[PDB]
Amino acid sequence: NFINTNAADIIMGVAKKPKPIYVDKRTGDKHDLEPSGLVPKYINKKDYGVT
Amino acid sequence: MRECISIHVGQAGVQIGNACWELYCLEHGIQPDGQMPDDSFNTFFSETGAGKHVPRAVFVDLEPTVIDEVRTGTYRQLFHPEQLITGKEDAANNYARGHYTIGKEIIDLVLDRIRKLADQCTGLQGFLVFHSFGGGTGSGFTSLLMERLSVDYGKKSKLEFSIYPAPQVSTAVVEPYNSILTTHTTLEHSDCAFMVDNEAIYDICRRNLDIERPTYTNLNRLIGQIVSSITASLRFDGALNVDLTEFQTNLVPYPRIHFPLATYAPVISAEKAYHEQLSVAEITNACFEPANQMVKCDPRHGKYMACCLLYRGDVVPKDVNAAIATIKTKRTIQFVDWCPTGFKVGINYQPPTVVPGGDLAKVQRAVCMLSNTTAIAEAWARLDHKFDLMYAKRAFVHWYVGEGMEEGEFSEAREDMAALEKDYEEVGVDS
Amino acid sequence: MRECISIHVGQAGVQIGNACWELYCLEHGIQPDGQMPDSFNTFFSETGAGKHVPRAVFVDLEPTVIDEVRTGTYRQLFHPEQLITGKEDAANNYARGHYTIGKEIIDLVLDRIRKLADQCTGLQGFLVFHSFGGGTGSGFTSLLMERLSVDYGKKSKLEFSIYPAPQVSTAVVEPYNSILTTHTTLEHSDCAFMVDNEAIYDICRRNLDIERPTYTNLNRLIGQIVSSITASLRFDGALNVDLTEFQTNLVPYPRIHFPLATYAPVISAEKAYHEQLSVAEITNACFEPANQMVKCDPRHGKYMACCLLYRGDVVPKDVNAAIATIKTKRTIQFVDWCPTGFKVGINYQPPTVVPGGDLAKVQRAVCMLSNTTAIAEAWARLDHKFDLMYAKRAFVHWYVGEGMEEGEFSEAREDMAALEKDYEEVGVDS
Amino acid sequence: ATNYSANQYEKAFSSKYLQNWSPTKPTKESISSHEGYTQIIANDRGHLLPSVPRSKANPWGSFMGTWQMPLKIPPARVTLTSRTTAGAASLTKWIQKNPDLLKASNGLCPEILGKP
Amino acid sequence: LWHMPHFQKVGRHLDTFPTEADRQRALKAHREEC
Amino acid sequence: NKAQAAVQAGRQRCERQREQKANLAEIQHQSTSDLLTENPQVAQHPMAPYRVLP
Amino acid sequence: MREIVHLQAGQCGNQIGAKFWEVISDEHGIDPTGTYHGDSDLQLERINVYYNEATGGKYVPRAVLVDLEPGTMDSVRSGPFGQIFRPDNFVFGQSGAGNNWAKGHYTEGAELVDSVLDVVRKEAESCDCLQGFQLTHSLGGGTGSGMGTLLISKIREEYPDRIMNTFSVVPSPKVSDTVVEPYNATLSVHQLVENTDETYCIDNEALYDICFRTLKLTTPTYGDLNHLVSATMSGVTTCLRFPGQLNADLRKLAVNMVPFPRLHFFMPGFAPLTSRGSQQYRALTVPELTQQMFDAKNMMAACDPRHGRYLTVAAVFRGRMSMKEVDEQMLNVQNKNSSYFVEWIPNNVKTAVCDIPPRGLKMSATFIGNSTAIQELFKRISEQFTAMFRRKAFLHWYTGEGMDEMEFTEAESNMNDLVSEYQQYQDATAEEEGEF
Ligand SMILES: Nc1nc2c(ncn2[C@@H]2O[C@H](COP(=O)(O)OP(=O)(O)OP(=O)(O)O)[C@@H](O)[C@H]2O)c(=O)[nH]1
Ligand SMILES: Nc1nc2c(ncn2[C@@H]2O[C@H](COP(=O)(O)OP(=O)(O)OP(=O)(O)O)[C@@H](O)[C@H]2O)c(=O)[nH]1
Ligand SMILES: Nc1nc2c(ncn2[C@@H]2O[C@H](COP(=O)(O)OP(=O)(O)O)[C@@H](O)[C@H]2O)c(=O)[nH]1
Ligand SMILES: [Mg+2]
Ligand SMILES: [Mg+2]
Repeated sequence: NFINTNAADIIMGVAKKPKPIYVDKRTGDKHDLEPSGLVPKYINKKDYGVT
Repeated sequence: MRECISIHVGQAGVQIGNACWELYCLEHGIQPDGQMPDDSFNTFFSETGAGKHVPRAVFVDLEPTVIDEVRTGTYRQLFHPEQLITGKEDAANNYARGHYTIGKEIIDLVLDRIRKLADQCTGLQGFLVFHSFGGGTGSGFTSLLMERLSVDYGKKSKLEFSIYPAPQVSTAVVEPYNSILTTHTTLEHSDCAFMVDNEAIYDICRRNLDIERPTYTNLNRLIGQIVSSITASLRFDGALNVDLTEFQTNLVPYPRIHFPLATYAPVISAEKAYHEQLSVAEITNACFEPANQMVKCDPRHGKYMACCLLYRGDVVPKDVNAAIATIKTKRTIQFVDWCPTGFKVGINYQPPTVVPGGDLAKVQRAVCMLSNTTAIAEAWARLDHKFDLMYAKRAFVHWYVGEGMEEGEFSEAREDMAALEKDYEEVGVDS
Repeated sequence: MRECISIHVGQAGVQIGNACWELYCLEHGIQPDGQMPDSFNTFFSETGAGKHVPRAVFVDLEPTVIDEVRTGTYRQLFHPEQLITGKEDAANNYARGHYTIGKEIIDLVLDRIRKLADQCTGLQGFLVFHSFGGGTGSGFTSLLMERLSVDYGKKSKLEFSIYPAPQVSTAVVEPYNSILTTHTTLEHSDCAFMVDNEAIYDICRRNLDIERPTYTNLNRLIGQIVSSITASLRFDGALNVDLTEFQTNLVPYPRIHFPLATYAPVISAEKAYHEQLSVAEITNACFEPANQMVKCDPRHGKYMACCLLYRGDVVPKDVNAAIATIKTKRTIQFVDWCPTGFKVGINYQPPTVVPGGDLAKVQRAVCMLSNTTAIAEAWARLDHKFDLMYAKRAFVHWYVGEGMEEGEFSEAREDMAALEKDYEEVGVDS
Repeated sequence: ATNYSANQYEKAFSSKYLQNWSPTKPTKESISSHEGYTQIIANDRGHLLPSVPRSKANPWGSFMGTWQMPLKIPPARVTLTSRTTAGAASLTKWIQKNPDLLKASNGLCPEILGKP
Repeated sequence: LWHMPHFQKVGRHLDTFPTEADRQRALKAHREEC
Repeated sequence: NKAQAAVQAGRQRCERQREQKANLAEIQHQSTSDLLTENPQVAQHPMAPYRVLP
Repeated sequence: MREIVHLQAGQCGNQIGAKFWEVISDEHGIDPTGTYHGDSDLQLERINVYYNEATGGKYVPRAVLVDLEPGTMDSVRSGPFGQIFRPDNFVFGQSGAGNNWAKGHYTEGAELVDSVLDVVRKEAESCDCLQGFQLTHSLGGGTGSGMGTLLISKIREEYPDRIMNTFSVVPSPKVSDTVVEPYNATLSVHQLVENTDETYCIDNEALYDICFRTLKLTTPTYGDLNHLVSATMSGVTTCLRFPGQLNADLRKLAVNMVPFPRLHFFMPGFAPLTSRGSQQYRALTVPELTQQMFDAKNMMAACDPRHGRYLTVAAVFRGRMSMKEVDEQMLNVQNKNSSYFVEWIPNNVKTAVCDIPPRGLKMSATFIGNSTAIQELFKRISEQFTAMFRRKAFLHWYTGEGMDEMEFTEAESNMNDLVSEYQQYQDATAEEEGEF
């Protein structure tokens, strides 16, 4: 029963998570956000402040 | 110094704003270059000391093909270059695309620009947001716009003008999916939301203005006249003023009741304007007529629960009171029992202006009515019907689930306004 | 009588002093020949012939960048013995520029500094131009500071450094030179502003509408910052500022001496025709993360101290009204132990424009120098880049073969490890 | 850090009078009077001493970006006046559900007023 | 027209009446009127 | 500012025209270069008619 | 800003798209030598969608031509507009597939794709914001149906979140050009259902009767057939590169006619098709466009929707045109024919209007209709596949090239499960939930 199978696969699913992207200029200039340096990533590293 | 920030999101919002800002430039005497050939323009234009005037509006969209006409058209010098925000790829008639994926990289730049206009303002009355329910950007990105604007600004007025989906004719297939899920965001993050639909304005232009085939050019002019009639009390001197905060309070009695209907009268061709007189009584019964509604719903099934009247031109307060006393004695017009004084009036002196190429005529006086009814409950029983009828077999849901939202939001958005439908009858039942 | 000797070391320093001294001559009306067609006494020295000689020293280890100064338009302007050129470049090596090559010419450049400083009746301080990624800009700069601190006791010294960008760069071994310069600079410097090439690339593309910038386009924007910093030294104003002045109000602890620069407005002539700019609208763009010329968002950190430099037709009250608006914004945050974190400087002369440039004529401008806790992520990322290479002994045979020891790498990483521990505990509320 | 009132010209230096329409940082109305000198609680470099209590918040700040805010943002105007005892409970539970947004540096702070 | 039987047991969010007996009397009068 | 902007637009136009001229010159030189034209008279002994370049 | 990368497979692909690159060159005003010679100013506003800039102010197409034989490579270049393609985009093998899908997929086409993927990755990565890929091929051949479907399987893994279009030419029941036509058709539709966003079914016998009965041509050569499909390919992308009042690109169409990921087979059509003897006898206003567009004579697939059920319908208009008659005619055709449309989707028609008409014409329209009646095509192929597979007929060309006997079994089983899926959506119940 393709109706039931399609509805079951729909309900038993997880939404994908989009990659964070930001645009700066008035024209769309898509850049990635994580490696750009505007989000704190390397602060939360393990060896921060310790030899 | 009573200034309003206009937000034009979507293709519909931009194309409305082209006719709306064309009307404002002629109303205050501004050439398309942005200069002069009084300070009533100060609520919309900012005086650059060189003599230029810049509108306090932003044009935001997700595709370049609608705003590149503005950058090259005859108003290419009036607008600020950085107030026309342009994306790369559109939401493509999707809510999840315009909410979770594509709406988030531009919400930084839009709130950056809105902050700059808010800094320029010395007295702020509210934000006017123009969008359409059936679109992708108007569905998705506007939901983030109201949600973020509530975070940044606490209690500022958010007046909204929406293109409601027409009952029988529409230009999309997943349009009911887009329109269920925008109510849930806009119930708590919006202050007031007028609705119009394209089908009812088609019937008005066909029967009244003796024109057979309108386009989007001469429907946007009618919408621009309504927005001008609301704001004209802020701009011009009047015998009784109305602010944006007034009919916000006067049309919303309950937190879920913020859906008033906008109608305009008179709207006639230049051939019939020679032949008909236009008194205050003759224009105040046209807006009450169900055939002249700009929303495809009959208010005779419902009952008027608040009203607001805005008058322009040569109008006398004595004939206003005689007209309202006449319309209160009609048994066809029905009010609720808990609202004995259900009217609010406003009077302005300056008559409406005419634009070249327009379809309307030069009329000394006109009225604009904002009426809140109970007859929207049939307009949501139909719209819940066609959302349900295609949600039963779970159609088009793989397009929404795959962009970043789970399946549970569809049951939440349907359940929330199903309880609201029980709420409308609960208010509507008399004591 | 007040004056300043500028020193430009490295190819980055020479190419940034070429545009800086071009602006100074247009500002004071000096021909490229060197004669007029008394405020120039801070940057030029009078000859009995009437010719004006700049008080700048151009240092490099190669002749391929000094020779254009020796051939081009300003050939007759600079002194022939102020353009000091070595024999072989350091070639992206800290050890070459600090131990084996820079030793030969450090005696020559210190002789020249002493000859320019002999004319100092009253001297304010030195201005230094260098980059962290190069051999001469990092290796030679380190022992230049080491010997200048011994030679001159408490003279103020200022650095206009070019920080390596988080995403683009021009070298592979560049974090080795960055850490081996910072470790020496923490104890042998007074103040050190940074600027990033990637961030000015974004500023020039977004605001000035230049799709394909070049280093010659970047040097004008940095040169405007130097002019506005030393503007009140030359011109009158309502509130005067000095090099001793904005040193004290930006360094709370002698370990933290790292402010960020910001300039506003930076717009073209087409955009300036549309938008009018009062001083409220130019001071609201200094705190904007889209206008910061260091690639870091200050909103994730806390402001330690600020300094405002105003030029042009500027009113003292309208400055005060705009700062109180900034003080009551929830987004702009300060640490709990700086209740009074600002400083203003007022000047009358509007900024000048050079022919062939990109900026436009504007009545007023503002320059911002801010100490921010949100620079700790720049050190943390630069820590990881140095950490990730050095675990597998990459490019370490080049450094140890010149003469430095292996233990300098472990000691420099140990030094900035305590520096990162410093940026947290300062920003902890009581 | 802390704003201080001029106590007669405070009306001239408020937020909306200086054209800032967002919600405000608080102002210290009253000033406590100390007595004697103050004990010193930090190191020469700025480290806190081992004996002084330390707050457990983030030392960098509480700013919340675009991609970190909750997907269903609670509203800033909340009145439970004419609602049912279940609907108002659902709204205040939705308010309570995310403590991160309330205490942030941006910090949408709802004012729950009234009774159902 | 037609709605899901799944979305038919949801209540009403507002109350806007003093007591429940007055609400029931008003609903009975409305049913008699219609 | 308006006059200066007009001058800047003129400079941009001249830069584009110079770029196109340089492209045309490069195409002409490549279309006349020996490596692409395969000229058989490149391989000739300069002072000897009978001998050829190896 | 939204680039479309064109790729062509087979003799059918290289002769259809060669006409396609001639009709949009005339639309944008490009002479055969490459430069621009036109009058309007908005013709260069969006030209980067299909063209790459070159020196001297000339333009080259963003297309690659793929074949396993140099026979039509020498002929497309020698054509009228054959000097506009870049000569590095021509890729071709030295031995033909010979109408064998196994050679095109496993033996001969397995080495050429190492060269094709380098060229198409070079062309796609230069684009600042890619819209998607567009492929023209025929399922009745060896090098188009065999290697062209391997390109699809490779590109979809490399670029997942893009748009894939296939203007596939399905076999016809009556032309009977090749004996092994059902073998190549069955093994390729099985691959087309899993990794394709949009598919258009062009049939040759549905192009023959239009040129005979509607267009009234004495000699309907292949130049006339390929003008019809190139007009549909130009009309589907007209809101992407030309301004209008209500725009709709490929992604906005794909989200509206595809309600389930296995339901992506469409039906093209072109409305203004008249002859010289009757071009003065009728006007071509909006009622006349929508009267001919929905007509089963005009449709480009050789199976009648009158025996089926319309799932979703699209219509893209061209030229400066009123909005009220467009919406009136679309509402009228839904309301009168209340039995040919589905009931579990309201308002089945999606409408777009562009402002720039095709050249030589003032007003035009195109049709994209997702119908249940497309299962007539698959059952007709299945009954010919299962008739000749009982006998091991023509198998020694396939099973002698590393192919087992189980690929044919699974190719017809999933294709039989495909027609069972289309059937239940047609006969789905009214106003009722399920066990889900
Ligand atoms: N009244 C009026 N409505 C318009 C106009 N233009 C578009 N619309 C409405 O917009 C709806 C379609 O959505 P659009 O606004 O065109 O597109 P969008 O909101 O930008 O979302 P996307 O399609 O994803 O780009 C139609 O149903 C129309 O009702 C107009 O000029 N006037
Ligand atoms: N901002 C800016 N940086 C420059 C400029 N020119 C060079 N640089 C910087 O200089 C760095 C590389 O150093 P070099 O250009 O080789 O000059 P150097 O410091 O003397 O190094 P060596 O030539 O090896 O002695 C690059 O990373 C650039 O960031 C300039 O004009 N502006
Ligand atoms: N519509 C159309 N069909 C064509 C064209 N050229 C060939 N065909 C059809 O394609 C069939 C042969 O396909 P074939 O050339 O073997 O495909 P290939 O092996 O992939 O190159 C013939 O029966 C023709 O009907 C064309 O230009 N247009
Ligand atoms: Mg949109
Ligand atoms: Mg060097």
